[PDB]
Amino acid sequence: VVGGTEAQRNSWPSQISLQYRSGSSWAHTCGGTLIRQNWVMTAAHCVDRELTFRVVVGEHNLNQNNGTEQYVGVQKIVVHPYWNTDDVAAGYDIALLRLAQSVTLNSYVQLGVLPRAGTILANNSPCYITGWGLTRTNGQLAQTLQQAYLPTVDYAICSSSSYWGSTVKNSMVCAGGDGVRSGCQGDSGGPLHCLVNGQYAVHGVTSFVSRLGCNVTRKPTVFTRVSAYISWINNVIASN
Ligand SMILES: [Ca+2]
Repeated sequence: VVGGTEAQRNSWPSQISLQYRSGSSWAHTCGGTLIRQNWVMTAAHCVDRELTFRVVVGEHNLNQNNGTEQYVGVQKIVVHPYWNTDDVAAGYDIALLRLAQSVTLNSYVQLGVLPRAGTILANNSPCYITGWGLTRTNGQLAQTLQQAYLPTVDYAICSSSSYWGSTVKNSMVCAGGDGVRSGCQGDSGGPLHCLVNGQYAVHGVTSFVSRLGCNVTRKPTVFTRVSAYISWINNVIASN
C-alpha cells in the first residue's frame, strides 16, 4: 500500500497473508480474505505459479511473533474457470482456497462480510485497502499491516479515456487514483473494505495497477468486483 498508515492491530480481522515456501523459509506474496473458517478468497493471479502455499491469519507484523497468528496449509485451490493468466484485463481474477483445517475465530480472526449479489457502489464511496504490499513503486514490503483510504471511482468514469478506458470492465471496481495512495505489488488478492449501511464489507479483491507505477494520477487501483461473483462463490463452497 502506497501512501498508507499503519492499521490498528484488530481493525481488519479477516485479512490474511498468503505465503509460499522459498527453500526453507516462507515469503509473503499476496493478501486474501477469510470468508469461511476453512475458505479464503484471493486473486487468481496469486496462485498462477505452482508453489507450496500456506495462509496466516491473525497476522499484523510479518517479521515477528505477535502471539496471535495461526498457520494453516492450503488443501485445494479453485480458480475461476474463465480466468486467463495472459489477460488480467479480461477479469475473473478470483480464486478460492480450501484450508487444510478450520481456523479458530477470535478477536484477531473473523470472517469477512460479503456484499449482496449485484451491489454497485456510488461514485466516491468510502473504502479502505489493506495489505503488506510495497509502500512505494519498486520499493519494499511493509512489515506491519497498512491501510489507505481509497474512495471508489464509478465505472462510467473509470472506463473513460482519461482513466483506464476499455481496460476496465463492469465486473471490476476502481478506487483511488489521486496519485498519492494506492495498492501495490504484494497487496494483490487482498480486500477493499467499503462502508455500507454502517458495516464494512469486502467489495473488491485487489487485481492490478498501472505498468507505469502503483500510485499514478487517473490510474486508480483495480479490483475484482466481489458482488459479481456471489453465486459462483456460494456454488463452490457448498459443493467442495
Ligand atoms: Ca507476526
